[PDB]
This record gives sequence, structure tokens and C-alpha cells, in this order.
Amino acid sequence: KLISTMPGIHLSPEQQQQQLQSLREQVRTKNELLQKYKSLCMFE
Amino acid sequence: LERVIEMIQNCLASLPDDL
Amino acid sequence: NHEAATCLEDVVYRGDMLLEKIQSALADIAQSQLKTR
Repeated sequence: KLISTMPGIHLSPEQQQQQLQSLREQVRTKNELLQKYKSLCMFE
Repeated sequence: LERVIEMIQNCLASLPDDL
Repeated sequence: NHEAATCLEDVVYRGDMLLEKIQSALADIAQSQLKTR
């Protein structure tokens, strides 16, 4: 049972949800910025 | 000016290849 | 010399516009990267 307390999770599941939502928003905004500069040419 | 333009272009040519 | 002056002015104007655009773009990238933190 101690060896199955080892795994790798320690935060409350609310904190896991907060981390997952924040990281989802991060990947969204970074992909949106990179797509903006994919589409935008400052020159003609 | 020309060099800067093509420089920008190839970096833009790099970025959808990351996307 | 007048004609060469206006021609130099035109090429400087095009370069200035392109520089201001790339400068503002780099500033926006820096703002986004600092806001993500």
C-alpha cells in the first residue's frame, strides 16, 4: 500500500483541474498567436 | 531592404512548418 | 541631385514603414510571452 502511495499525485483534484484548464488555455493562446503570425505578413 | 524582406519571408516560411 | 534626393527619400519611406510594422509585431510577441509567464 505504501508502494501504491508512491505514484506521483499529491494535489487535491480541484488543483489538478485548475492546472489542466490553465495549461489548455496556454496551448490555445500560443497556437492562436503562431497562427496570427502565420497569416500576417508585415510586408506585402 | 531586400535582404530583410526575404529574411522575414523565410522565417514566416518556417512558422507554418512548425504549425 | 534633386531627383536622386527624392528617390532616396522614397526608399527610406518604404523601409521605415516595414521597420515600424516588424517592430510592433515583435513587441506584441513579447507582450504575449510575458503575459503567459
